[PDB]
Amino acid sequence: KKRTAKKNITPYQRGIIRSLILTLDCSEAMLEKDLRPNRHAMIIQYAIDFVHEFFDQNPISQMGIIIMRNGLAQLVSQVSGNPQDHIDALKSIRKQEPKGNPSLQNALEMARGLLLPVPAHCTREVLIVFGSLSTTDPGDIHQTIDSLVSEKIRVKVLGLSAQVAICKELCKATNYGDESFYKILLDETHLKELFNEAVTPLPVNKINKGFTLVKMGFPTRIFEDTPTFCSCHSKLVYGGYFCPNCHSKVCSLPTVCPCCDLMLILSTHLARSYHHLMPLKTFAEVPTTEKFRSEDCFSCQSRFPXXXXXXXXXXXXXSRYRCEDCKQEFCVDCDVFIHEILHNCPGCESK
Amino acid sequence: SPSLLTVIIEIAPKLWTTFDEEGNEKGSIIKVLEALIVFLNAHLAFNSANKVAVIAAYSQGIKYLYPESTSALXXYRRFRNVDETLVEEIYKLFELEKKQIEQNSQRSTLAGAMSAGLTYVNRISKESVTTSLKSRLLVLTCGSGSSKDEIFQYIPIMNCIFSATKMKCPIDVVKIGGSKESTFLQQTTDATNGVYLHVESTEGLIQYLATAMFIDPSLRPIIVKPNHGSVDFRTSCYLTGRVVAVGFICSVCLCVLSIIPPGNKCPACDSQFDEHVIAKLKRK
Amino acid sequence: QFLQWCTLQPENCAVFTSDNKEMFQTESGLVVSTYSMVANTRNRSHDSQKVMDFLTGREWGFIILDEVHVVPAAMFRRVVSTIAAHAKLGLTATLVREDDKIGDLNFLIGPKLYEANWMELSQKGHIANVQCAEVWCPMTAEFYQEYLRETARKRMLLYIMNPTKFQACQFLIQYHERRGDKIIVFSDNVYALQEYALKMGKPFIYGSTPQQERMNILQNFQYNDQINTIFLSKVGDTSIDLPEATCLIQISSHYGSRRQEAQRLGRILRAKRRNDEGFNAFFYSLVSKDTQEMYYSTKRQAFLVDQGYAFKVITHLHGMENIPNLAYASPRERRELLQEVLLK
Amino acid sequence: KHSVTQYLEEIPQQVQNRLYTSPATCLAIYRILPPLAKFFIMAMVFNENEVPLLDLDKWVNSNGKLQFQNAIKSMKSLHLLIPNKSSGTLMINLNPTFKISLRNALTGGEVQNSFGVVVEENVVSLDLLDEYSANKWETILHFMVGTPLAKIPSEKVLNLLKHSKLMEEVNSTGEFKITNEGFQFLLQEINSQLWTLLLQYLKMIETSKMDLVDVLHFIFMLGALEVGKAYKIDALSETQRIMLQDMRDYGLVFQKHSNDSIFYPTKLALMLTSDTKTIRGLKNQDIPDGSLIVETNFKIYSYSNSPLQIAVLSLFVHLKARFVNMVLGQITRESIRRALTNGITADQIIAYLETHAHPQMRRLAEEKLEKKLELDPNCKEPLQVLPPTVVDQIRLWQLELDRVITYEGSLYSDFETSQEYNLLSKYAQDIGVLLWKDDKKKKFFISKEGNSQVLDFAKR
Amino acid sequence: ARARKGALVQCDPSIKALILQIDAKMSDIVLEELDDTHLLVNPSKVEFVKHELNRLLSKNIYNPMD
DNA sequence: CATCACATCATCAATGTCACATCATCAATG
DNA sequence: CATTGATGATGTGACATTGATGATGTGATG
Ligand SMILES: [Zn+2]
Ligand SMILES: [Zn+2]
Ligand SMILES: [Zn+2]
Ligand SMILES: [Zn+2]
Ligand SMILES: [Zn+2]
Repeated sequence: KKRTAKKNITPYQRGIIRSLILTLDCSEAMLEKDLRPNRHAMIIQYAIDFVHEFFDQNPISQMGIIIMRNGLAQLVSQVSGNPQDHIDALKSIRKQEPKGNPSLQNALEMARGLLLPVPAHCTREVLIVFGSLSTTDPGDIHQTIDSLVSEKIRVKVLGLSAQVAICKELCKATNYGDESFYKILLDETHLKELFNEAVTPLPVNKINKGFTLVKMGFPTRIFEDTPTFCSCHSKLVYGGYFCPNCHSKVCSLPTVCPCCDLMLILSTHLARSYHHLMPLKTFAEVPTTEKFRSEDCFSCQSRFPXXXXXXXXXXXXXSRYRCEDCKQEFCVDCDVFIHEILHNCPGCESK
Repeated sequence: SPSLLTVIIEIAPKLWTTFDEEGNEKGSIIKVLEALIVFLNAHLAFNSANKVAVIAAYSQGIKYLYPESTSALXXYRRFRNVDETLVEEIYKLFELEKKQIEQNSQRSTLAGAMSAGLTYVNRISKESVTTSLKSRLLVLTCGSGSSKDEIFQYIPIMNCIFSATKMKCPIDVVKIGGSKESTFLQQTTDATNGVYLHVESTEGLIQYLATAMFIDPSLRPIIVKPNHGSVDFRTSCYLTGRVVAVGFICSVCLCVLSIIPPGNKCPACDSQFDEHVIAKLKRK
Repeated sequence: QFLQWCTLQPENCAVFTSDNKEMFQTESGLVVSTYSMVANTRNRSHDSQKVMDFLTGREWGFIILDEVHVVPAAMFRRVVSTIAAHAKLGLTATLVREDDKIGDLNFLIGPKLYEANWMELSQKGHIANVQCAEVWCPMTAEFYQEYLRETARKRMLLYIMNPTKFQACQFLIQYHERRGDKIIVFSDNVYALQEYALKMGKPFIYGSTPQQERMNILQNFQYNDQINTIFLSKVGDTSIDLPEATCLIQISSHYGSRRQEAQRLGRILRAKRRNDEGFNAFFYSLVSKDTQEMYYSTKRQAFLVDQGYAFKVITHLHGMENIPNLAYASPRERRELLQEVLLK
Repeated sequence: KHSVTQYLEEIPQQVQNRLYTSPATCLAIYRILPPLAKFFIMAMVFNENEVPLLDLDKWVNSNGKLQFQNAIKSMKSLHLLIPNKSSGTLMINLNPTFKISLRNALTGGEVQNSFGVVVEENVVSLDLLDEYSANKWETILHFMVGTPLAKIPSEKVLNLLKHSKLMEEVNSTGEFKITNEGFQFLLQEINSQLWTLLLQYLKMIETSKMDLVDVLHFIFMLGALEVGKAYKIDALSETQRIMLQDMRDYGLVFQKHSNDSIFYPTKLALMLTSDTKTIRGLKNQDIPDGSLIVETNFKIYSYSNSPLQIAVLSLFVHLKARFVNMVLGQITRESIRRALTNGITADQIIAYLETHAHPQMRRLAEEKLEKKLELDPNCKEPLQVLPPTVVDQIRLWQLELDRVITYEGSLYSDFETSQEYNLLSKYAQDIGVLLWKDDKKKKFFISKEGNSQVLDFAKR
Repeated sequence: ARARKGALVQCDPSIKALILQIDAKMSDIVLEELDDTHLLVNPSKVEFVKHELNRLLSKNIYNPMD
């Protein structure tokens, strides 16, 4: 009894530096009484959740946020590399209330205008969030879809309890034909999982486009405390970072340089990407009576696995989900937490 | 606020062989075991029955040292039993040492032990929802050479970094070795908030133990005691090997390179780069 | 108040139930009625008794009743005995009543089908965002010497008269004019109420009124923001086209009985379609603190929360004395006010 | 609270070092310490050189020097150190008896009293004689609080309770109702009541056959580990042995009968120090055995029960008849006016219902706690954590019932200047000895803490 | 140490005044007064103080529940 | 112990007590 | 200044109340 991705294709190249733009709909549709508080406020909630999720897991990417109201679409965040701007924007939104209906075309076009200064290595994806049953366009739709996917921008949309095959067709266009991006839901657990997978870099079978280098340098922490002075907010900065060549002071941020305009991280972010470079073979649940390994966990120490024949119960799940390339165990919580947080296969890292 | 002490003390009779080899053969790491045993008793006293654990790395593996893996199937009366259990464990592991053990000298299983420690810690912390431990770890290394900078294990070392950071876990370090600053572990403790202990051998470490590695469990309002600066001019160009400062970073490969690039197919990933883009790079 | 917006034409239902002398017996259509000669045994006309016998003569296939509870059933039992009908209908007002005799009029008419549910009609769109309150108007020693002077209910207004109560209510008035909210004020008194009504001086509502001006203040209450305070006398009950509540102030606190207050509130918090405020319906009970009516206000909030609506107290008035028209704020002017209420 | 640490410090210096004689006592008294102090102790135990204060002054960064002074003033209070104006500095050094005993305990000291028990075949299972200990402890709870039969045959135990005037009824006529001390006994659950009565036992035997440090060593050995074998046989002085025999009579000794054995370490003394999950013919039903119903309805809704706990509930409430899983009871203004007749402040009871009867209000406190702490500034208004309408009507009732509010302590005098009055007034805004005061009167009616710390500063 | 043993009762000055009324009545068992918000009392009479407190205050109030 | 006799308790029913209910009277309306 | 009408006025119905007087319990007793 398993519902598992049979082939976890990940050993290649996914979209890393993603210029992500969630779009929001704040219309009378988001009011309606089908979700527990509402669609609307719950969406604000899970959107904040995604802000943290994304900027954690994609801590080298950028973001701007746009909402839609009253047959009009409204940006709420300039392209920002500080999460809290998005966070407090979302706060300022939640208290504002939805009205009217989404002018989908205007949102698409605003986004189109936004992601233009993004270079090649910076990749372009928008993120619809939809709960309405209709749009309001002022401009020819498939016209703008043509422009969009002609400028190489796949989009992931998350509609609510319906289907709108224009969304599927537009996505299939944006996603080079192949479609998986019109994920809509039927439950709130379902909703958050949708988010969590929206976080990860997204490959399908990549169009072999330009692989361009990216150049940068690294700043250095400061020593003097009283010497408070800033050039990125022009405020007091009691100690921080120092552009490798431009040698300006920068308050703590992974941002691009504000003087000679070059990117500045340390190394950690590369390491997160590597954790998204070679994920591991899935821990296979060892065959029930043919496993007969040592009776505990390896990664943790979990002596439970069976009761040795209780006719039904023990003969159920001889749960020893152990790795593939290392074949070294790890209990169910160990499998979940390894594959979840620290993929870090020690048994496979061990040798 | 009960806390977990996860001490990671490597025991390589290679690293221990260096341990004796450096300086005189006047005192083995037995002293280190003793100071650690006393310190563990101390930390156990510190809180009202706050759990702890220790693991160590063989030349060819690792084993839970405190936990007493399922094998059946004085002072407080309990410091005795914990330490004595531990002593039986470590000596019995010293049976697990021979020529075949004298063979498995390819890698350094520090990182895997570190991860597994994190895993068991999390196994408690997620298992212990009630009585949430505010836990942290310690690293110990009888430091040596013959492999100037083992780079293979560096990546999952970073992975453990983030594992602890998200897991909100202090991680302090005590390397006992030659005059070499383990920049891996250096920046590890640096970001992940530990304290750097690059020491000499024969000093009775007890003082450094009781002083520098009692901060975190609940406190952290005290001036940390790091070593000198922790520069983030990180690992070198994969080709050149000389520590690089201004990035020339390849691609989705993220091979970090010097002014070298072969014009194509970076010397870590078989992936070309536009030679005109190479002209754009060498436009400097 | 309703039936002409509704689907009837007035020409047929003759209201000389006992009321007029009207078209008995010529109603081609139905009859709307009461219990006041049907049997209120003062039938002095006989057109009265004639509408009785006429109700007997034609077999009324259906009967629609309203709140017969206060009426002794005995009269209605006699009248339904007279009608020779074969069905009826009883619209109840209270749950256990006085016509609940060995014959509950339930088995007389028929089973219970539906029951009232406030928690279901004041938290969505009908009567949503309902919040109650009991301000403790700051005591002053004159009220306490009145407490000291006498133990008689004469003390009722003697604590009700509190000028600080007028100040709290005046902040509420300036506030809901500021909020665009609607303010209901209940006060069974006459004198101190008209003193405050002069003290505030908007087109205001009082007892004893001829009423086209009450129409004026109902609209210009549901239609005008310059005038945003009406004072509801006990003349309001019963019955009126009860105002919906955006800010209900209640001053008189005896209003016996408890269910009298119940019907009063379930009428005053009428179906109100304004949602601008997080709590669109404020109930206020201005009770002078450290007084005789402390127990009654506590009982009031007890019964309040006995039946569902949100309750609170904000005794910390924002600029309680920054409010304009600080009339009789002086303990001393409070004393003169109590003199006059002794005289009233 | 009398704060057993304060009683520890209360004894003069020479007897404190009389008790550092046991390294087991050294560690036990170390364990009550502030972690500030605990850590600073551990720092000092082994750098064999006394130390000036400024080092520990620079130990604390910003806010937290408050607990720094907590540590130093408390350690001064029990004089575990000796302050030293040697070079005009504060040459801090412990009581070398304290430090040396603890140090020996760190590496196998000579405190055989720390291990006076013997590892023998202890037949005591967890339930083994245990449920007997719980039965006797519940018996004292019922008898003191008033059982259907107040079956306390502890004429010694009853004498210990009465000699301090703990439980108040017409004692000459035999009445022992929950007095102010008895109401507080209704309040101090385990650590509270267990410690109040440990100090009651202290008071009952404090002059004759005292052996004060020896009795304390017995107390700490009891709080330390299951004495097991040879404890009562060997590891005790005859006076400490009599104290342990009384403790067994007081339940605190979990040994068998017949007056010949090793020390049976009942969980009572373990918990007395441990202060953790407090559950102690052949039956026992937890964890949810504790029963109650306390929500914003101002009413009891109980399914589980503990007839001791049901007695506690009946104290502050009315009752009419006992039933299957509930008893007839609704909490009202009158219901707590009852306790207020005993004066019993419904200020213990708030956090008590936040302590007690949650064993049947688990979903209640999980719905109304809501983990509204990270969400406390996010969504500003706390979500009935804890229920403040309940506290509001309770508190309000107290205010109402506070018409003739009374104060404790006494009216202090001989205030002359606003320098030390500004000083003592702010320091009473600081240690919280002040309820109301005024320099203008040079008057206030409070406890003697302000007085204590000003009396100590002025004299020594 | 310096103090005077007592039972410090505090209330609004009106309530203090009424208390002292009933006290003057009950042979005035307030040991001293500090101000309009403070009085000094002896717990060998304050409970009977509450007795007549309730007596006269109810004789005035009588709480009709009406 | 069976008997009668005073002795408090029960029950119809007047008393009054108020409350609706048509009729009278100033006074606007046209 | 006729008229009609809104609103007080005082007639009258209906039931709470209190009380006078029988009822039956019980003591005294021959
Ligand atoms: Zn800046
Ligand atoms: Zn720059
Ligand atoms: Zn495991
Ligand atoms: Zn593996
Ligand atoms: Zn590469």
